[PDB]
Amino acid sequence: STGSATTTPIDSLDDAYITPVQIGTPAQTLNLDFDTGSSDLWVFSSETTASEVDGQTIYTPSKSTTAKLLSGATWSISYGDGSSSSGDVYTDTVSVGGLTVTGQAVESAKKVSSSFTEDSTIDGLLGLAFSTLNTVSPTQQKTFFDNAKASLDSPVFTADLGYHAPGTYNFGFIDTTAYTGSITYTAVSTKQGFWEWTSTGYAVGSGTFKSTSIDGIADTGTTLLYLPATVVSAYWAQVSGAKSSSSVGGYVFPCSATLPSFTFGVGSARIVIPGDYIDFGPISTGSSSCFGGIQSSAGIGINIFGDVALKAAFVVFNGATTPTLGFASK
Repeated sequence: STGSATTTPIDSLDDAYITPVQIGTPAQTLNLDFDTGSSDLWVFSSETTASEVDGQTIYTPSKSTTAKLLSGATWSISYGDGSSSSGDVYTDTVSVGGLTVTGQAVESAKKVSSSFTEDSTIDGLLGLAFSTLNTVSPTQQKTFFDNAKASLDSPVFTADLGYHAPGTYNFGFIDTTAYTGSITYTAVSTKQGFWEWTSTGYAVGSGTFKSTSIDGIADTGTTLLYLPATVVSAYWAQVSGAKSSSSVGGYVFPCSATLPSFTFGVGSARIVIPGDYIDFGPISTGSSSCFGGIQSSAGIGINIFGDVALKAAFVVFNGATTPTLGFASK
């Protein structure tokens, strides 16, 4: 089997991407944030505290003939941005782009933090990291991909995120028309439960490539590119007037600037992030200070190849017995 679904930016900045997901019988379609940095499929639901719902579409298990309470199971998750959610668990039929999993754990939120409530466009998350990170207790649950894997034509999924445009998540096949040149594969460590890999270096604009190992995670659920302070300083030094602002929470730059590109290495291959992808616009409405899309990972504890990086590539998440990651230009 295979599946193919379009993923759409939630706003004009590509802050996140939503993908329609069919849950239950008859189908309830919710727009979920596919997150290769976590491993829970959770949804706004008929159980979510009413004051914490503001415009989201909810899953109502009582209206699904295939829903079953997973008795005694609870979940609770905290994300890198400080947001969180928790609740109980149903199993139900879940389909993505024509690919169906029966008996998928659907984590029903009883509580969500303010960031989720305030984002009316995201009805929940669909985790695509390794199932070892799944938070369901006392019986850990598998991700949608892990459940689907044995049925897939090939044990892979691909992320093809757009810049200010829709893109695609495919399951079970590699669309050879969706990228240019060849795909370069690189080793993955699953030791922390992430799609963790080591970039071979970077360049700023038209500058020379610096060969240096940068361990980080491929994370579709993180907006920006978070890299070591040395690398980030080297980038922003090439933008007149750019500075790190503790009051704003990162690097800002004059909105009048033209940003240089940023290149990262994948083995001997190179992925170029155009300068425009690094512009996250005014820090507040009408400001002439703009927020940067490359930020320091210092104090996160891990480097994160988030959407800024991933959307510059066609990315293969190879879930074979020995997982790997592939990157191609597009």
